[PDB]
Parts: sequence; C-alpha cells; structure tokens
Amino acid sequence: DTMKVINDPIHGHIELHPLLVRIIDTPQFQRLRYIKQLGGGYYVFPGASHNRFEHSLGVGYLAGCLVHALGEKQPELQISERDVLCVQIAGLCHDLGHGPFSHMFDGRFIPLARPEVKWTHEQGSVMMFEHLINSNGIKPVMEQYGLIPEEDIYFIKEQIVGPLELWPYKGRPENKSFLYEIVSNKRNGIDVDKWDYFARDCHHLGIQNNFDYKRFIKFARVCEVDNELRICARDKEVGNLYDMFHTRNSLHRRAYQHKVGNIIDTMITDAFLKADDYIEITGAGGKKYRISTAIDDMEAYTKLTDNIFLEILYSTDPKLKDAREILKQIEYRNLFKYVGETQPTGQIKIKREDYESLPKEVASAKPKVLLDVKLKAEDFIVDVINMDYGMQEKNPIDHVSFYCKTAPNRAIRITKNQVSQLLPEKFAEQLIRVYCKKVDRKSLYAARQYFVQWCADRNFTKPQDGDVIAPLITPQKKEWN
Amino acid sequence: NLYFQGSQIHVDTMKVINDPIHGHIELHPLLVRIIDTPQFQRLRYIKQLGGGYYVFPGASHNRFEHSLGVGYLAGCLVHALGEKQPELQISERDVLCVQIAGLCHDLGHGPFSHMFDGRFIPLARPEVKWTHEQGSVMMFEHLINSNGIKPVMEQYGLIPEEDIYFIKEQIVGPLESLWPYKGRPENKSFLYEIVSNKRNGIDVDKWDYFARDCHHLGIQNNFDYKRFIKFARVCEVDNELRICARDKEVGNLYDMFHTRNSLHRRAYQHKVGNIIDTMITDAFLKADDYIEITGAGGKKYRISTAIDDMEAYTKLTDNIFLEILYSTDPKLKDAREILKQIEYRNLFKYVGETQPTGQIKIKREDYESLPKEVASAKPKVLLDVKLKAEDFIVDVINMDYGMQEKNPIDHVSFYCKTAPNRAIRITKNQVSQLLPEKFAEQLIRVYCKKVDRKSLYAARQYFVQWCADRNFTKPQDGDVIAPLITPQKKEWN
Amino acid sequence: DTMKVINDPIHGHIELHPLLVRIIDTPQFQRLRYIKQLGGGYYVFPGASHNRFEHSLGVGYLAGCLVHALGEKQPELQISERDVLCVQIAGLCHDLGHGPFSHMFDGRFIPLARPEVKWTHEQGSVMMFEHLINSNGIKPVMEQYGLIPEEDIYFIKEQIVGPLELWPYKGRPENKSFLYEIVSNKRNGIDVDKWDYFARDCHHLGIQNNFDYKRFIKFARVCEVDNELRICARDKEVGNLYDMFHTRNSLHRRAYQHKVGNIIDTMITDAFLKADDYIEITGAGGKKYRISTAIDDMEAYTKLTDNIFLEILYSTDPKLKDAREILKQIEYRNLFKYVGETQPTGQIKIKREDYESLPKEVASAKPKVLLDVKLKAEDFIVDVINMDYGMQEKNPIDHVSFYCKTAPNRAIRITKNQVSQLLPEKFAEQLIRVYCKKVDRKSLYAARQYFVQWCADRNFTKPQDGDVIAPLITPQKKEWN
Amino acid sequence: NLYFQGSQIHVDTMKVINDPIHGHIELHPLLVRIIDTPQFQRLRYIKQLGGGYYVFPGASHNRFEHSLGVGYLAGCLVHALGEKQPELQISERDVLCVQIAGLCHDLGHGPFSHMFDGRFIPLARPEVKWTHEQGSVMMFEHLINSNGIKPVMEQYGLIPEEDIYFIKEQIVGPLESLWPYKGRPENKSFLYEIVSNKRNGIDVDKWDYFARDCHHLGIQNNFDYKRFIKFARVCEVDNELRICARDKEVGNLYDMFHTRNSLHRRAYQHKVGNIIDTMITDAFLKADDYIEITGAGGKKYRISTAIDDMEAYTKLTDNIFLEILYSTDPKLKDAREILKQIEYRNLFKYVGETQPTGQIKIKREDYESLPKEVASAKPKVLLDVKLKAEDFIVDVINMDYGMQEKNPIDHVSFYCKTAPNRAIRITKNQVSQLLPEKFAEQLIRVYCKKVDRKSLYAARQYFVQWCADRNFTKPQDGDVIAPLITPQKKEWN
Ligand SMILES: Nc1nc2c(ncn2[C@H]2C[C@H](O)[C@@H](COP(=O)(O)OP(=O)(O)OP(=O)(O)O)O2)c(=O)[nH]1
Ligand SMILES: Nc1ncnc2c1ncn2[C@H]1C[C@H](O)[C@@H](COP(=O)(O)OP(=O)(O)OP(=O)(O)O)O1
Ligand SMILES: Nc1ncnc2c1ncn2[C@H]1C[C@H](O)[C@@H](COP(=O)(O)OP(=O)(O)OP(=O)(O)O)O1
Ligand SMILES: [Mg+2]
Ligand SMILES: [Mg+2]
Ligand SMILES: [Mg+2]
Ligand SMILES: [Mg+2]
Ligand SMILES: [Zn+2]
Ligand SMILES: [Zn+2]
Ligand SMILES: [Zn+2]
Ligand SMILES: [Zn+2]
Repeated sequence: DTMKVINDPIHGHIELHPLLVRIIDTPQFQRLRYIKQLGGGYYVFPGASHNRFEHSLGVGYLAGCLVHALGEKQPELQISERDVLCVQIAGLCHDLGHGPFSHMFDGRFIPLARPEVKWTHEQGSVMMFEHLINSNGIKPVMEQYGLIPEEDIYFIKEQIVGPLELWPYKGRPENKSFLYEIVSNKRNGIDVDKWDYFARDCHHLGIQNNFDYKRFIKFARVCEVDNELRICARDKEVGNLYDMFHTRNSLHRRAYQHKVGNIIDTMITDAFLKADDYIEITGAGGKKYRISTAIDDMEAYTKLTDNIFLEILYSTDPKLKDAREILKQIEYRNLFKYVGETQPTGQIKIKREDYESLPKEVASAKPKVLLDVKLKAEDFIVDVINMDYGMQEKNPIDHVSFYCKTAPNRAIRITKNQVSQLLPEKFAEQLIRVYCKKVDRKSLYAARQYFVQWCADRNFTKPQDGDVIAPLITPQKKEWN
Repeated sequence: NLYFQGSQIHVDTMKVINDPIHGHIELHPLLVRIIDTPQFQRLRYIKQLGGGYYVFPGASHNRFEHSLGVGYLAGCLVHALGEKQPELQISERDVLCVQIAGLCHDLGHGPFSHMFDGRFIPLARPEVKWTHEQGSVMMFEHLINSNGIKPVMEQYGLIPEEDIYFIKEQIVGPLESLWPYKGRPENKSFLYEIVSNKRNGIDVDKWDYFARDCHHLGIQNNFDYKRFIKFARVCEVDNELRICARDKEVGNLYDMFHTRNSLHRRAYQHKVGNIIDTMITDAFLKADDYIEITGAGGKKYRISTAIDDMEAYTKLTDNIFLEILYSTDPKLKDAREILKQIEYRNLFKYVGETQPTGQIKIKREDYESLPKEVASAKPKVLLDVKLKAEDFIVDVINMDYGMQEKNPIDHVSFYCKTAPNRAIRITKNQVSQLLPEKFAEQLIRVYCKKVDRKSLYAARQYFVQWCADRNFTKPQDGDVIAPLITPQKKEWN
Repeated sequence: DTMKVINDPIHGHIELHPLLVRIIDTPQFQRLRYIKQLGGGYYVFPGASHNRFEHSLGVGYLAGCLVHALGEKQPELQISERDVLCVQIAGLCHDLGHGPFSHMFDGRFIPLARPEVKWTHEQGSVMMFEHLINSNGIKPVMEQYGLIPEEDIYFIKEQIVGPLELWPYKGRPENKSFLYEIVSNKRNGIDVDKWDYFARDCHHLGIQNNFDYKRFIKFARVCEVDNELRICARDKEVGNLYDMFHTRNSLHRRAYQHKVGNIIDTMITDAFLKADDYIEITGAGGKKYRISTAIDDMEAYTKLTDNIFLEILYSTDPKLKDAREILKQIEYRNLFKYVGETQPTGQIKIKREDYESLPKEVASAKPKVLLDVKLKAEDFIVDVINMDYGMQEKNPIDHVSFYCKTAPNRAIRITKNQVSQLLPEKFAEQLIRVYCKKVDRKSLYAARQYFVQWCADRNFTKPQDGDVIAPLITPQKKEWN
Repeated sequence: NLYFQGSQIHVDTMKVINDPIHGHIELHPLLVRIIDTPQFQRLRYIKQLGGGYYVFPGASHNRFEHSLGVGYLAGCLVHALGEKQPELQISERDVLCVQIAGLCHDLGHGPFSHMFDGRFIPLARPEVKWTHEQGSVMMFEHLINSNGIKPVMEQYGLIPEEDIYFIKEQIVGPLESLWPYKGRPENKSFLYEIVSNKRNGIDVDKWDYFARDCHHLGIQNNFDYKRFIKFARVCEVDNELRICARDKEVGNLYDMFHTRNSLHRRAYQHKVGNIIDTMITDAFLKADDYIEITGAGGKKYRISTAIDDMEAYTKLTDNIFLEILYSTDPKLKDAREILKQIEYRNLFKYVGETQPTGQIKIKREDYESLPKEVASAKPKVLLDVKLKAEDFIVDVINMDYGMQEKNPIDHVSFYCKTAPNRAIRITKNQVSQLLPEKFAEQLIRVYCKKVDRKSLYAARQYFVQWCADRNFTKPQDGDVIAPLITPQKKEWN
C-alpha cells in the first residue's frame, strides 16, 4: 500500500501516508461526509455546503505541516516520523465526535434532551477514535509503520481532549510539550484546527480570510519555558495574533452566530426533541437507541448524521408529525421572527443557570402601550451568546511565549499595553437575541414592546432599531439618550 | 407608508444572498416565493457532482446553490443586453421569466445528479425516455400548482399561461415536434439563448458551473464570462434577433469549450469518480424493488418509478444513499453491502483506458456486448485466474464540444467593431491552425470487479489483448502492465 | 469616439465613457503610471509594484458604481448621466496631485524641503486637474456630453479637496449632498478611494482583504438628515463598518508603516533633499524648477515622478554624489538600523512641533552602562506615527447615518455601546520608532541603551525586546514589571 | 552563542519575503548577498510585460519579483525530487546552485523586456547575435566579480569554478558547440531540466510567469504547477537521470502548452500591446545616436551598445523611456515626439490579421519586404489617398509550442504507477483526438501609420487585397471592412 494524494481547494495537494489512508477509509471516519461543518448556517449562506470530513483532512494536513516545519528548523528537537504520524492522526480524528449539524448537537440538542449527561464532541471524538481503532484492526497497521499503539493511541487521545487525568501528560514527556500545542491548544487557543476552519469556512461562506497561517508557521519556533519545550512566536508577530482572535470574533459575528442561522439551528433542535422518542437507531448487539442516546453507543452513533433531518422530513409516521411540521416550516421559510438584540450593561454577567427564566421575564414585562395581543413565556425564545477570545475573561496573548531576533532561543512575554492602545479593553461579552414564535403583524409589534421594555427594566443596552420599533418605550429610559 | 406620483408604491423588498461565486445576489420577491418551496429546497440535498465528492473532497456543493447562480446570471445577461439595446423592448416581465427559467432549470435532477439520468434510470427502466430536463418541466409545473404561484406572477406583471410555457421552453426546448416556440416570438429569439442554448451551447448554465465546480474542486477557471457579457449584443440573423459576440472573442469561445472538455477530463469523468457512480448505481438497482416512496394519493413508488410522480420525486434525493447504508432490512443487504464496500474503499479496480482508431465509432447498442468481448480475449499469458464477462465493466465516454461531431463555433454569430448590428460568421481556419481537427471522440475505460492482485494482473492481460484485437489505441501504461502482449502489436511500435 | 473597456485585476472589465477616455489619454493623467502607490513599500513587499494610475482607474470605476446603484434603487433622487460622469471624473482625478513615491513626497519631503508652504496631494490634484482641462481642450468635450463646465469643474474640484471656501458647496445643492460622500468622504471617511486601495494593495502585497465593499453598496441608501439627502447604511452593517476601520489600521500596521518601508522612504527623502539644489526640471516658459519647487508649476510637476530616483542613481554629476551615495546604500541594503518602537503612556500626546527635538533627547539620555561608543543627536532618527480612525480622536461611526428594515427612509444613529464592548476604547494612538544611522555592532548596542533609557525617562511603554536588548536598563523601571 | 556536537553552529539566518504569488519565500543568506547588488536590483526597473502595461493596467510587475519567484520554485522542485529520491544524492550545494540559476536567469533583460532583444537590438545592430539569456550570463559574471561573491559561495560549500559554470549552463545551455555539460555529470542531468528546460520547455520559469502574469493581467491561471511537482520523479533515460512525469499527467502537460499559447494570444501578443512596443522601439532607434550611458573606464555607450559593457548595461532600464519623454535636447525631439504620441493615444492603427494557407511559411529574411507588398496591392476601390510602403507595418508572429514544428510532449519522459523508476513515452494519439494537428503557425498583423479616417479606410482595402493576392486567410472582419473586395475571392466563400 502506497500514499495517496488528495486535491483540496483550501490546501491544494495533500499527501496522505498509507496509515492515514487506512484510518480515513473506515465507516467511522467517512461518516463525517454527512455532517455539515456549519449546520444550519447552510440555510443562510448557500456556499456553506462543506462537511466535517474535508475539514478533518485539512486539520490532519496542517498538523503534519507545522510539526514538520518545527523539525526541519530545529533538528535538536528529535521529532521523528512516528511523532509526525501521531500528530497527523490526532488532526484527522479531532472531530470524529461531532453529531448532526455539528455545534447544534452538543451545543443545543444534547443539553436539552439529556441535561444530566456530560457530553462534548471532543469526548465523542475520543470514544469514536477508540471505536474506529478496535473495529478496523488499526493497531497492527500502526505497528507496521513504527508506532507504539499503547503509548501512541493515548498520546493521540490527549492531543484531542487534553489530559485524561506537574507534567499532566503521559503520551509524551516535557521536552516534547510543543506537540500538544498543535491540534488543540488548551494554553492559548492557537492551533491548526482554527487555521483550517478560518480558511475553509471563508472559502465557502463568501467572506475573505485575513489571517495568514503560513506566515505564523514560518515564524514559529520551539523555546524553553519552565521545564518544557513550547511553541514560541516571533515578538513582532504579536499584532497578527491579536488579529487572529479578532478574525475568529468577526466570523462568529457575521456567520456562526447569524441571527437567522441560529433560529434555524433552534428549530431543527426543536424538531429533534419532538422526534426523539420515536426514532430508532440500531447499535451494538442490536440494541435500539434514540437520537439523544446514540451518543452512548459508538456503533449507533456511527449511523447518526445530518440524514436524521431528512428521515424526519420524509417520514409518514403520525408519531413524527409534530417534528415533521417544524421542518416543513423551515422549508417554506416560516421561521420564528427576530425581535432584536441587546447586551448587559456594566460588569453584569448573565449566568447559565438563569437562561431558562428569561422568556418568562420578557413576557412579564409591562409595556405601557396599546397592546392588541398578549404573549406568554412560551411565545418567546431568548438566545444568550457568549462571545470571547476562547478563554472566558482572559487575554490569550498573555499565554503566548515570544522570541526576539537577537535571541531566537529565549522565551519572553509581551503585555497588552506593549502592543497597541486600540485593542479590546476586555475579552468576553454577551449578546442576547430575542425572537417571537408568533409571526403575525400584531404579535410581532407586541413582541417588540415587551422586548424593549424588558431591556429598559434590566438596564440592558438600547436596541439599535429601538426608536423605530418601540417609539413609545425608548423615551422612558434617559440612560439611552 | 410612502407615495409617488400621488399613488402608494408597493416597494418590492429584495432578499440578498451572499454566494461565494457571485457575491451578493438580489432576489426579487417572486423569485423568493419560488425558492421557498419543498420542490426547490429539495436541491439542497443533491450533490452537483455526485460521486465526484468521493474523489474531490471540496466538491460538497449541491444543485441548490448552482441553481441560484444560474438564475442570477440569466438575469445579468438579459439586463445587460436590454441596457445596451433599448430597441429590443426587453421588459422586467421578460427579465423575471429568464431568471425563473435559470432558477428552475435543474429541478428535475435526481440522486447524485448525472448518475441518476445518465446511468441509473437507463438501466432500471430501459424503455422510458427520461432526462433531467424533462423532470425540471414536470417539477416546475408541480411547484407552481402546489404553491399558488400564478397569482404572485400576475401581481408582478407576468401572464402565467404564456410565461409558464416560455419558462418551460427555455428549460427543455420546443414543446412539440418554422419558428418552433410559442412563449416568445422571433424578435425575442435571443431570450431562448440564455439558460439553455440549443443552437451552440453558449449559456449561463455553463458559466455558473465552470466557476462553481472549479471553486470547489480546487482547479482554476480560465473562462471569463463577465468579459463575454460585456461584448455580447443582439443582431438580426435569418428573421430572428439572436445573440451575437464580438468577432475578436472567437478565440475565447474556442477556449470555453476547451475548458469544458478539460473539466470533464480532470474531474467529471475521473476514472474513480465514475466507478463510484457505477457502484452507487448498482446499489440502487439492488435496492429498487424494496424502497417505497409515498407519492400523491398515498401511492407507493420505487426509486426508479418516483420520476412518474412529482410528490414522490420531491422526496427522492441523495438521502437514498444513507437510507440504504443505514438499513437493517435483510432484503436490502445486497444493496447495503455495495455501499459498505465504497466506505471501506474496496472499489472495483481500474484496468485502463483506450480509444477506437480511424473513424470507427462504438455504437450505443453495442456497449452491453463489450464486457463479453474483453472476457473472450485470449492473452498468451500464463495466469492463475480466468475472468468472465460479469467480472468486467466497460464504460464508454463520449467527449465532444456539445454538438456531436459538429463545431459549435460554426453556429455562433459575430459582429465587427465598425458594424455592430451586422451578423457575420467566422470559420475555424480564420482563427488558428492549432485548434482541434475534430470535435468528438470516445474514451473506453475498463475495470475489474475482482480486486485481488492475481485478478488485476489477469484483467490487465485480457484488456491489452482486447485492445490489440480490436486495433484500439495502445494503453498508456501498456509497456509496463502487459510486457508479454504490447511489443507484439506492430502498429504500437 | 466610443467607450473603451479596460481589464483590471481587481475590478474586472471596467467600461469607460469616451469623455473619461479623453481625460485619461493626456500627459497629466498618464503621469500616474510612473508613481508607485506604496512608494518605498515596494522595497519590502515585492508584489507592490502597482502605480497610482491603475488605482485611479479603480476609484473612477467604483465612484460610478456607487452613484449608479443609488440611482437605480431610488429614482426619486434624479441622479442624471451628467452626475454619474462628474462623480467618475472626480474618482479618476482625485490623485493627480501625488508626487514621487506618493505619501513620501507630501508627507516627508515637501515639509522638510519647504516648511513654509501649504502642500497636500489633494491641493495638487485640483491644480493638476485644472492644468489637464486647460492644456487638453476638455471643456468643449464636456459640453458635447451634456456637462456644464463652469458648474461641473467646480463640483469635481469640491469632490476632491472639499469646500473651496450653511451649505458650503456650490457644485450641487443639499438634495444631492450624498454625491459629496462618494470619492472623498470628509464626514466619516467611508469612500470609494479606500475601497479600491484596500482591495488593490492587498492583491499586490500578498495580504488578504476582509472588507466587502460590494456588500456595503447593496445596503447603501439615501436618507434625509437635517435638510440634506445623505448616504445611509443599514443598521446591522455597523459591525462591518467598525471592521472597515480595523482593516485600514491593520494595513497601516502590517504594510504602510512597516519599519523598514518607512526607513527606506526616509533615506529616499534624504537623497532628494541632498539632490534638490542640483536637479533642474523645465516648466512653463522654459523656467527651471527644483524637485521641491516643481509643485509651483504644473507643467514642471507633470515631469516629476519616480523617475527622479533613477535620475539621481544613474547620475555622474559630482554635485549629486551625496544624494547618489544614499541611493546606492539602499541598493546594497546598507540601511539605517532599527533600534525599536515605543508608545506614550497615559493620555500624553506628542505634539508635531516637538518631533525635531526627539533625536536630541535620545542622545541626551544617560544609560548607566559600559558604553563602548558615544552617539549624538544626528546619529538618531525618531519617526512618530499617528495611527487613528481617520478623524483624530473621534469615532467615525458616530458620524454615520443608518436606516432600519421597517423604515428604510428614516435615518438613525447608533452609539459604540449599542454595538460591542470589545471595540477600541479610543480611536487614535502614537507609535514612536527609533533608528540609528551608525550600523556597526558597537554603535547599535549603544543605540539600544540610549533608546530604552529614554523610554524609561519619558515613562513610555517598555519595548517588546526590552529585556533582551537592554537588560541593564529595564530593571530600573518598576512600572515595567 | 550556541553549540551542537561540541562545536559552535553558524546558524544561517534566512530572510523571508512575502510574495503575492508564492506567499512566504525563505532566502538563504548566499541568495540574499546576490540579490542585494546593483546588478540584481536593476530588475526592479524593467517591466515583465513591457508595452503590455499600456493595455493591461494590472501588469505593473517587474522582472525582479518574477526572478525571486523563479529562484523559489527552482529550489522547491529540486528539494521535492531529493526528498522523494535520496539516491540521487542531491546536496544543499546543488540546491543553492539551482536557486541561484533561477534567481539570475533574467539578469540580461533590457528595457521593456521582450521588446529589447526581440525588436530593438535586431533593428539597431543587425549583425550582433544578442539574446537576453546571453546577457544574463554576462551580467551574472559581472555581479559575481563586482561584489566579491566567490568567498561567500565557498563559505556555504560551493566550489565556485565548477558551480559558476554550472549556473551559467542552466541559464543559457551548453557553453560550447556526447554529454555537452561540464558543471554536472549525467547522473544529475535532471538538474538542467529545472530553470530552463531545452529538451521540452517544462521548467519553473513558465510556472512562475503563468501564475504571476495571470495575477496581474486579470486572466486566470488553469495550470497547476504544485500538482506537477507532486507527480515528478527522476528516471534513467539514455544514460542520464532525467525528470519523469506520472503517465496520467500527460493531459495536463498538453494543457500547459495550451495555456502558454492562450496567454500569448490574449495578452503577450495583444495587437495594441505589440504596436506600443513597436512605437517605443521606434523612439529608441531615433534616440540611439544621442543617448550616452557611462560604462567602465568612463567609456560612453549608446542604448544599443550598452549590451557590450555590463557596467553601462546595469544603468539601462525602463528609465530610458522617461529620459526620452522628459528630454529638452532638440536632437531628441523626434524620439520624444513618438513617446508623446503614445501618451495622447495617437497610436498607429490596427488594420487586421491574416495567416498563410497550406504549409506555406513566411521566411524571416522576407519580413522586411512585406510592407512594400501591401503598398503594391491594387484594390479596385475608389480611394481619397494613396499609401506607400513606409505607411505600413507588418508584424509576423510565430506561435508555437516552444520547439518550432515539434510536439514537446514527444520529448517528455513518463512513468507508470506499477513501475515508478521506468521511463516510457506517450504519443499524441494515445491521448486524445481533440489535440492540435500541428504545433506552430504564423500570425500576420498589419497596421497603418496614417491614422485619419480616410487613410484607415484605404489601408483596409490594400490589406484585404494583399490577403486575396497572396491567398492568405480571409480576415475575420473582411465582409465588413472590405465589401468591395472580399466577395470576389472565391476561396473565401
Ligand atoms: N459577506 C457577508 N455576508 C453576510 C454578512 N452577514 C450576513 N451575510 C450573508 C448571509 C446571507 O446570505 C446574506 C444576507 O444576510 P443578512 O444578514 O443581510 O440578511 P437577514 O435576512 O438576516 O437580515 P434582514 O432580514 O435584512 O434584517 O448575506 C456579512 O457580514 N458579510
Ligand atoms: N488533473 C487534475 N488536476 C487537479 N486535481 C486532480 C486532477 N486529476 C485528479 N485530481 C485530484 C482528485 C484527487 O483528489 C487527487 C488524486 O487523483 P488522481 O491523481 O487521479 O488519483 P488516482 O488515485 O485516481 O490515480 P492513481 O491511483 O492511478 O494514482 O487529485
Ligand atoms: N482575451 C482577453 N481576456 C481578458 N482580457 C483581455 C482579453 N483581450 C484583451 N483584454 C484586455 C486588454 C484591455 O485591458 C481590455 C480591452 O482589450 P481589447 O478588447 O482587446 O480592446 P482593443 O481596444 O484592443 O480592441 P478593439 O478596439 O478592436 O475593440 O481587455
Ligand atoms: Mg489511486
Ligand atoms: Mg431577512
Ligand atoms: Mg480599441
Ligand atoms: Mg530584517
Ligand atoms: Zn475542527
Ligand atoms: Zn445547471
Ligand atoms: Zn486614492
Ligand atoms: Zn523568467
């Protein structure tokens, strides 16, 4: 068996070692052809037809690119072909755990269907990777190509999900710490996963990418920090790294958190909840699973992809009628109506245990207006969006090591004020979107009054269309004028 | 709300869609009403390039976004012609009609696009005459009737009986068997040259797919449609007003068809993409008796019969692949097994490619007889295995410039700088001596369904022997794959 | 005479009305083929070979694009073909006044050579446009195509430089105020000049553009503000407009203010100063002009382009030897050495009348270090760079009018806090770069100590390489650790 | 500073350059030393496409950035081959030598590139044999000697006497008149196939200019060089180790030469770009006696003689155009007048294009006689004016696949999947019946130096009459420009 070359529109011709080919050509990996990267986003951005499969090839490719580059520049690091393969495998497999419509599944559906489970796609990736290895006899193939399955499988899993349990990793020692900063960088978020998705999502969405990952690679080195050898960037690249996070935030603003993309994800999630009792997916030993329980059995989960949307849409089962009706409303573009967007003022954070109480609050607001209809808590959706630099309140650049021209082997730190005074004052905020499920002219006008009144009551920011939509409400607030 | 000339104005709010190919596309509300139906949205679930995605991972794109693009460009070209030549009397009505035809021209595609009408339906139901274009007409009629579009059409100045007919003609051509069109008369003949140009193949369908397939495949587009639009005019030709291109664009038009042929060679006819389409087709044939799709009046249809009922066909998309793959029914085991072999990349093995020599053409009626011929070859090679007709697949590919043996540029009208309203013709020899001497050829690919090392070695011998026997061209790897056969054919050396 | 089509790599096929063609095909316009858009930038970014000529075609094109779009959407505005042509002409001609190496000439050279003159390229554009009109008989051609030369020439000039002297414009009334917001927008800086240069500079530099001007055009309308009809953007486009200015700032950071690009511009300026007495350029009536005085005579200025660099480089005149030597040092890449970069702390601004005193201050600093050499004020260059959002301290988005979906004809305002809390706290800052003209190992080490000591003394920010370059200096400052 | 294996390591700091075509290019310090000289930096002041910039405003790019690109790709390809095949014993020394040849291959270009050696020098000094490639060898020798490069070469493991010779051979070919190279022996023959491939024209020079010219011109590149690199290997062929391409890449290689021909048709041979080059050449001829360029020992040279002294040639760039345009000397008035006419766009008028018929070829020795022939035509048309030989320009353009009448793919070696070390040949008929039947042709363009309406009308008649007389092909606008002539030629209808 020989290597294969794959032509990718983002990266061009990607070479795949035959061990990678064996892993790719399995039902557990090919499954990713059937899960859209951006989920409901495709229903707003028609170019965003791309699936997790090709993203995963790109992450595999870039992981190998970066590790090879570091090795070529610093032979003293003793990066081996074995190391390169392990990093490539982690890149290829980091997203094996995604479910139907990607973020929607672990971000919206599972928390609603089964509030007690701890589920993240990353956890799913580890479990699916284990299932892929065992179901396809990969361990002997790994051995043939110089890998040590016991150590290296563990290493791959650590690269994907982080520590499985002082140096907290077992797959590789401290003098190879930099290898853990490639696929999923828990220290500062600078990883090849982002580099592929910035480039790939932009290609498909029709928005242009301003981050240059190849430049980052050219300027990346390995430096000693504490007892570890870590990735270090050239000092004057700091501005580019701030802009990388800006880019990430803009893509969330323009595309990933698009108000309509999010409402479509919400409606699909609703249909899945209404279908969940009635859809059967066969797992190991012929056991039957639900959409929400397939995550417990990797054989069942293998067969759980975006196909579930069409299974529901095409169904005739009267038990599936409620679910089916919601999907039919998407097709006719009878979506829940966007009422508006607001933000908390001051240093107030909205806590996750409070999200479910918010539609109640909006319905319980008292707009001093001639209201032709009354709306209830169930008529409202309140979507709270956490926008940050990937580390809650923290500045990720405070967790980057740099090197200088005249001492390329010496790590230094660079603070925010050493860079620019035009950078963000803080690194996390919340956006609150409100929609109304009742879509007639009179319910919508009413929904607007409740919403803006609620913003007033909570001392939230004034909606941008506030004076046009709720003119009898905005004057009452003098903080807004 | 607002008034103009003393009358309330019904302002048409346009939706804007951001497309990676065309950028921001504005959609008139009538187009939006057509788009937001189950019959149109269906196209989100049918890959443009079908099995091609399994070879080119960027080619995830579906017929939906291609269709928006074709609608957009159709409008672009008609608008450009009308702004340059007000005397054509192109109306907003005409523009909407051409946009609608562009939007809807591919409504009739089935699962995996080309695979469905090109491979599956001809094998499943050999006596039906089905094309995706026919399917588009039927699906469009169904879309209109199921969603109450006719009043909306009238609201925006269309005359539905005339205009629906015109739209259908744009998609499929004349609706019968003099001027053959009823939707529009001869002084608007050019309107039929926009979405699907039957005269010479220069249409906006090609323009979108060149750009979009290239974007996704990771191959670069070398044709510039915007330039063509800039240089397009309308000229009187044989009692019609037809599209006419600037004379000096002739080289670019030859290159347009060269691009199309390159895209077929590199991507659409990729040997492995084709074998994947072939395997999916085989699975569908195996599943065909056992899949039920509910149509109108609750009637049940098969994959192959859903084309007879648009309510059922509405629900027939690439999803059928996963329905088969995920199935548990023992009746579906054979179909399911084939799709599983695709996932493991246990594909039929490519043996090679050859072509006929002289002016010999392989007849369509003889395709079925070819695997028998390969299996009946007698290679003077000692082999471990014997292969039968059923072990061979023979795929005959017709590569041309869209009009069989004919040069499409012979059917293009041109104008010259100093007389922009006068149509002329330009012959091949007036352009370049480096252009093709003929405009159609056949490629013959051979595969083996037995995939082990011994069987493939044997298939290579049967194949090259057959090529020698039939005086086909020497396979490119002939010296290496069949050293006991190739040196013995005197016309190969 | 017919229109012409030009193929441009940024905009594709641009149609040029025959009146535009007549203006383009003159020595005053074709001159722009010989002036690099980015000046010394080409010596750092080898793709940046592009000239002001093709940029000017693109600005002409986009100006026509925007005016046509507004007219098509709002016929009630009565935008005529005459208006479109006048706006296109202003777009084509807005940069006629640029001199050798663009920004370098009016930004660095003229202020040094002739400190008493008021010179800006925009002023030069008006003067060159007048010279183009008069020298090429354009007024009858304007008349032939429906223009009113007296009114329309004035209008074009106003679009380029602003008011030539309540409604302050004479070329067009208040109900066509939006026409003054196309080529050079003095109100908020949102204009087609930026749109071309973002796209074009990015194409050549090898950095990707993230601003979508075509999207802006799709969402642009004309709304009533006070007594004027002004350009108004859709409310939810506000984030994109903040990002437009971010983009502008990033391009300045990465490319236009590149530390080496700036030092090359500085050296070229020095050579021009040393050549200025000795270069003769023939103007009207055969009068002779200098590099610095050609700006006084448009006939002379017509012949003043990047060619002056090579005239100096290729010269044999012993009077030009000093100038020639500086250019020869550029060729051999013997450039002044970058010592570092710093910023003022607090709300301190460095005033323009203080720039010339700064090399003195650096030389007068007292580093408590074993210094192997002493450097003087003339050994130092101190480049102060003003980075802002185009309106000094002000937020340009406070000067943008918006419209909402449910009232497309009603202008509103949107404040910073209504948008995002991750946006800049302020909109202007200063960067201070220091270089040393003495390029040996010992002078450079010394230069570093003077520089960092000076930063300490002034309470400027700590240089990013501060601890590596000046380790015996950084500890003294506790504000830095 | 730092140590490794008990020895201080002289770390080679690489400069990085951001190029819009190739992205971030790393330059070894030896390459940097060569780049940072007046002889190299000179290339910043010579436009790649010369007069083409006056038709395509994006084509502002210069030979400098193209040269960096060629250096980069040369290194890329040699590195790729060496990593795939360690048995070739490609050393860092070899890699640097190929990079240096790539960097320096165009050092000999003059003002406006092709215009200078293609048009100007042949007219100014008909007996000299000058090519830009010869100029590159001379300029490289001058660069090395004037900047003390030989010690730097030794510092990085080069053997200057061997390696300078090798570099020169890469640029210009054999340095004399068996194995014809001294720089490297037969087991490194493939190294001569990288920068300037004399065997078949597949080299990295083309790869850079395809990508870069397209980027600037606003036409899209359809050739994928990175793919070619992925599929390139080294194979034994006739006692040499040569580059060999994967068999299935043959279609892409035919398309590479098709792309080159398209770029010549669309851009490099644009009728107006060519007439602008012609006018600039005319100005240079008029100025040639009066421009002085100081060379070595203070000797004075002309534009046409600067090629004889590299110190003077160093100072001869596109700047000569502006020196003429800005001049005040009355001796330069005629030259200056021509450049002024370019600025006002008072260009010579294009009359038309034709080609020979049959296998008739126009001989180079007969080009000079052609304007006389056009002026000696006798159109049966009543005209206001009479035109003489001096009023006509006849530009004969040779369009081929780089090897005159020969198919370059006949000189490419291929390998097959199942035997990657074995070289094979692939013939045209093994590929496609739609490929060119011949590989060279001539285009004949005619212009008139008299630009008024009456003179152009007349020129059109003389031209078409001449085409008829010589049995050349019918001009594409013949029906429109010469209705009194065209219908009377029976082989044109
Ligand atoms: N390039 C780009 N495209 C965007 C951006 N935001 C949305 N899009 C895309 C998604 C859609 O395909 C198209 C229209 O989206 P919009 O957000 O403008 O429309 P939407 O219907 O959500 O808003 P509306 O009903 O007008 O309030 O543009 C953006 O910031 N940049
Ligand atoms: N001409 C082409 N240009 C660009 N990409 C191509 C071209 N032909 C094929 N591809 C793509 C499809 C695949 O993603 C990748 C590899 O395809 P290809 O080289 O045809 O492999 P193959 O596996 O079909 O042939 P083989 O097994 O004989 O090497 O390149
Ligand atoms: N095939 C092509 N593809 C893309 N751009 C082209 C092509 N040919 C020419 N161009 C460019 C060069 C110019 O910028 C622009 C116009 O060129 P062209 O159409 O050839 O005008 P022209 O003025 O030479 O011919 P004419 O006067 O006969 O109309 O398009
Ligand atoms: Mg293969
Ligand atoms: Mg909307
Ligand atoms: Mg022309
Ligand atoms: Mg440097
Ligand atoms: Zn990922
Ligand atoms: Zn189509
Ligand atoms: Zn400008
Ligand atoms: Zn070259």
